[PDB]
Amino acid sequence: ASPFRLASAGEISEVQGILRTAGLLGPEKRIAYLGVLDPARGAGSEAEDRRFRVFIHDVSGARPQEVTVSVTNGTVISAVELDTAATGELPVLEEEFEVVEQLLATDERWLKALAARNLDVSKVRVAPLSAGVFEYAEERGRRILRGLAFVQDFPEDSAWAHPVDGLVAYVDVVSKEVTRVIDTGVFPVPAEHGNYTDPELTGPLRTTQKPISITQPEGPSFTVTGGNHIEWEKWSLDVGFDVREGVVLHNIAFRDGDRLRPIINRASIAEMVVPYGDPSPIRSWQNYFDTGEYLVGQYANSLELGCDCLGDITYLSPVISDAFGNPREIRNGICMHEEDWGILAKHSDLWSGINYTRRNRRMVISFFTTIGNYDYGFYWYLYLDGTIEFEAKATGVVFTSAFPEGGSDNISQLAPGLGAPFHQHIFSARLDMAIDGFTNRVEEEDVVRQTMGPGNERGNAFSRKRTVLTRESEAVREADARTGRTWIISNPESKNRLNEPVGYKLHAHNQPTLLADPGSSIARRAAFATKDLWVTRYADDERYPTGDFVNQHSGGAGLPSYIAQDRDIDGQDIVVWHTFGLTHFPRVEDWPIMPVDTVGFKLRPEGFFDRSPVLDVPAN
Amino acid sequence: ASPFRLASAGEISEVQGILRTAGLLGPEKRIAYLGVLDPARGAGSEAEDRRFRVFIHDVSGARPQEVTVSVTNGTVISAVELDTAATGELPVLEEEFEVVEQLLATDERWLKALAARNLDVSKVRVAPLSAGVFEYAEERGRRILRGLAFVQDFPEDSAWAHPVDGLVAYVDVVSKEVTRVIDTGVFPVPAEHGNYTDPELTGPLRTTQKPISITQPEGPSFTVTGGNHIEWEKWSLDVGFDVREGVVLHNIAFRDGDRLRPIINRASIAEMVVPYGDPSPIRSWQNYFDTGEYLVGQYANSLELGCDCLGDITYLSPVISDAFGNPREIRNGICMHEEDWGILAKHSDLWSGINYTRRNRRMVISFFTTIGNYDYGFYWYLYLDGTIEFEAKATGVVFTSAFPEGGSDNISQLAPGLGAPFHQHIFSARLDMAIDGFTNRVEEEDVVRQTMGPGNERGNAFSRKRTVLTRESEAVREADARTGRTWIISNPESKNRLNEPVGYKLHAHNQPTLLADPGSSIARRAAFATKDLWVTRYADDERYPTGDFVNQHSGGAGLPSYIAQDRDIDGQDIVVWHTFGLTHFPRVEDWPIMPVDTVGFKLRPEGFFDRSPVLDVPAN
Ligand SMILES: [Cu+2]
Ligand SMILES: [Cu+2]
Ligand code: NA
Ligand code: NA
Repeated sequence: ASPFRLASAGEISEVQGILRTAGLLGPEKRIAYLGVLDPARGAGSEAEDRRFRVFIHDVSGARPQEVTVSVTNGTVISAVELDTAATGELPVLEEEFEVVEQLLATDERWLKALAARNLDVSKVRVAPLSAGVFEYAEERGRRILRGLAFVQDFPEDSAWAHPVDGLVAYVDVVSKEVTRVIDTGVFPVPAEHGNYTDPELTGPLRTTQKPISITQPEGPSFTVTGGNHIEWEKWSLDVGFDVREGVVLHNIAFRDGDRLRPIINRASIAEMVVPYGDPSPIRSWQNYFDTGEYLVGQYANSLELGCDCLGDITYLSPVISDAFGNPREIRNGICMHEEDWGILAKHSDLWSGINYTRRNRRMVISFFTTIGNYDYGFYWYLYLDGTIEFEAKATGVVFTSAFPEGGSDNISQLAPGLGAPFHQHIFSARLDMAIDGFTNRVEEEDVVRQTMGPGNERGNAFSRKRTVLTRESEAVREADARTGRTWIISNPESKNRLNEPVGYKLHAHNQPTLLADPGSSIARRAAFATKDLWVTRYADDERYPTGDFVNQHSGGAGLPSYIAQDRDIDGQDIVVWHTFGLTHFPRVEDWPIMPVDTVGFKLRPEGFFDRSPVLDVPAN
Repeated sequence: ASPFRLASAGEISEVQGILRTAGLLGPEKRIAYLGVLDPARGAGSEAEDRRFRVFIHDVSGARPQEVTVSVTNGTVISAVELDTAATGELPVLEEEFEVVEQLLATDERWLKALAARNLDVSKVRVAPLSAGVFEYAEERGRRILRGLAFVQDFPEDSAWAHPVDGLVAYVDVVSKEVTRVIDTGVFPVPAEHGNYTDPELTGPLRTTQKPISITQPEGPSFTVTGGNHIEWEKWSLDVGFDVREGVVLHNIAFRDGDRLRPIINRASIAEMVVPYGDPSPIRSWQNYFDTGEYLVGQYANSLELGCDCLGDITYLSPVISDAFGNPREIRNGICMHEEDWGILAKHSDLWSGINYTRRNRRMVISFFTTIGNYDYGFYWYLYLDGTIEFEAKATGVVFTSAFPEGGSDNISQLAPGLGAPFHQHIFSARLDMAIDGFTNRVEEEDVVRQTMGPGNERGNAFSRKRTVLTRESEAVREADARTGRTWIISNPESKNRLNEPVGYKLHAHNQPTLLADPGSSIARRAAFATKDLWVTRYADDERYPTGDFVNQHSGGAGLPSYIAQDRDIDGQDIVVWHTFGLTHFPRVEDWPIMPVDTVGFKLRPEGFFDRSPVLDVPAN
């Protein structure tokens, strides 16, 4: 019944049928993206209309299309031909990944480079990586992938332990031609294996860990209705899934007494970029847009009970489309459970004699994706006290290179001859805010130090200041950890009982933003990553901080173009875009498989409630 | 057996007997501090010699003494008379706190002030607070507490809801004299109650929370031997307890194959200061040194199973001395347990076909203390992957004032007429480092941005730089979150298999440091709090960043005086002092009892191991 329900297999089958009969899904066609559209802004919107947006690739070389279809009515709403030299290429297709290694295997330049290194071509794996936009004029308007080589000594070997440095190839995956093979010189291929299940490397497994049993004898405290609507400890929300963004949270609201109060209309990780900082021409082009170029939802893992998700787990199994429009279920792709979270509030009062302790809990919604060597967990947390938090967990295998004999300023050494280039992992959270409704504004809050003097004779005073961001041209902000900078999203038309506007405070981790030179290709294409906070006026078609078609787009799309409209954001329907990331100088302990590291952000109530919202939590 | 064992009731009783026999503990004497001294440097040294340090107060006004006793040999090692106007007063005695309200109840100036406000003296509670050092020359050499008043409407009422603003009194607790009563004018006493167990305020309690059961069917994975020696998942350490510092961790080491490798010799929270930022003369003197002035271990809570500590809990019950030298047990004062901690490492490899997931866990050592309205939890965590982390949890009831009718730049409004002054909670962690032994150095690591140009033609490269801190005069450092600044503690004489020095990296939260004007009394007394990181050469008598005697002590002791020695710290026995804290602008949601907020730091291995140290964790 809900317009925010997960897409079903039947809906995807109907989209396939509509496209086929319209002549848009012949045998040369591939679906590169398919997803449901959110309802347009309408508090009186009643008529059910489920619409899907589709990107259609053509393997014969014809122009791709963007298509919108109504599943409810069985109609094509619009279909537009794309000029990819102008607006960007379509996301990378899973089936194009295999093409790179196969094409190189019969290319004479590639074979000569391998023969010089005495490598068997049947043992050489090629990582197919996005191309970006650099100096090669012949690439404009063509779908290019670049390939880096790794040796697999046997079928179960970790090829990441054996990079083939000094070699890179560029491939046109539509015309199926190898455009360039660059061989800058022979580097020894690192010889140690990195097989983390080999007993020779692990040694004897520990026998010291005793079980931790986490159970809910009465079942969980949350309810799931209509497939994806969650109610838990005054929270209300809908859990969506999109093949590009992954888990999306809709309609986050909090039931305060008799009233359901909105907080966030839509929360997602709208882009994720992994830029590499090695100036070698073998890798200086390397930048993954995992969300925009690869689509993180389509590589979501099936999560196994007792290993990936521990406790009383409720699973969702989202459905996506394959390249031909058939539905594909991601079994157990989303874990939902509640977790104990220590002490919530505690006080032992001498004067009253009352001893008071209460425990905290959080609701966890998570999924895990795998893109080549890296694995990322995406965690959303809801706490009893109104806090909302996101956490990304990075693990997997680090991307490797040779370690040059005379050291390096841009690569760390992991093992003899084995390097790991410096890189970042930078996320963009898109928060379509709805603090008590859609009339919102953002204030920047800094600590203010005060000088000893009149009115501050002991030199102890300190204060704070708030600056309203009133237009998009002034809403591109930088962190300042030294002054305790945070941002408050408030509703100027909704006051608490003290006659102050209700609000929520965003607490950032204040990690470094994009390090690349401001003139670089990556700084132009990932402009969102150069600043910590952006605020835009809501618009239906401003979905991603990098634009709709990220692959091989020349730059400037997304947030810089949106902000240029300079719209009023002072008491309006606004969107907060928060950049946050990890700067990774790999350490020896990251090899041969990396222990999890984390980064995130949180939002806490700031005068949203009239007092603590957890006074009604029992002692239990 | 072990020289690091917890003090026993018998040892404390024996110290009492030795002091009495020596003529140092007659009826006029009180023990203000008693604690065990750590062994001096020297592997083995005196086979068994348990020494105790005692601060002895005299209620008749005679000079106090610092005494060191050998309980093993039954001897006083040294006893020195203290000149407190020079070197500082002893810590506040529990029995002195109750003196203040009783003395004020018979003072005509106090009674006149309450009569002007129509307040019944029998309902007025007085919070007795440390005095600091300000402009009052008569206080030099005297033990002073300052009192702020709160109304308690009935015996179970939360007095914190009803501050009596405009009124403060100063009390000499030895001579039992009220030195000054200051009345700057009548403020309305806020009338709303703050009784968080009153059903009128809580509403009906939630019935929605289903139980979470955490059990360990085979018991915990750690062993406790010798009373306080812990072995867990390759970690080895001793859990100490000191009445001033609270939980102290000794001899933190990691079993790497056959070798027990030291990491940290001694870790503690060696001071904590809570400065208030309200320039009202009623509160502009207000600064708590909870560790140095009050002694946080003295006020440790007894922790209740299932409420405070959940799971399979092992308790320690440390013994402290009362003011007369009798042993007092803090029953269940320390909780120890292991916790599941999510995914440790995970990778699904396309080329090898191997899917791999492992789970993390942490060992938790915690205690909670209550000082007046505030309650603080101290948590130490050890993780499977070698990470060490500390977390402070702040809760309790915020300190209140009137909210002035025209508003305030230094006070938040919590309820009608009720304010909460701005303040900070700042901690100093003292880490006596021993990375693979005692020859250590500290490097400051910054990210380095690189300009597009020759050798970086695409403008993507970035790097890092490390700067060795070689002498104490250059080892007073500030955070820089924008450049990703961290500090590495390494052993230049112990190399990993890649011939790089082993190390650990300190990751700070980069919160603001002390905000007070640098000329203020609090900036001089809490100089440690003005900088994020200090490194000193180890010395036996350099224990606290504020010196031995903090109460009513001006500047002149502590870290600024230690650093002046300008000792060599490049490959020497060194101590890291890290300042970290919360800046608290109270919100409505903090009232009437505050949900937990947190701050901390962590240390992660940085080439300490030759590869990931958790390859031998089983799948389960
Ligand atoms: Cu990384
Ligand atoms: Cu506070
Ligand atoms: Na909005
Ligand atoms: Na040391």
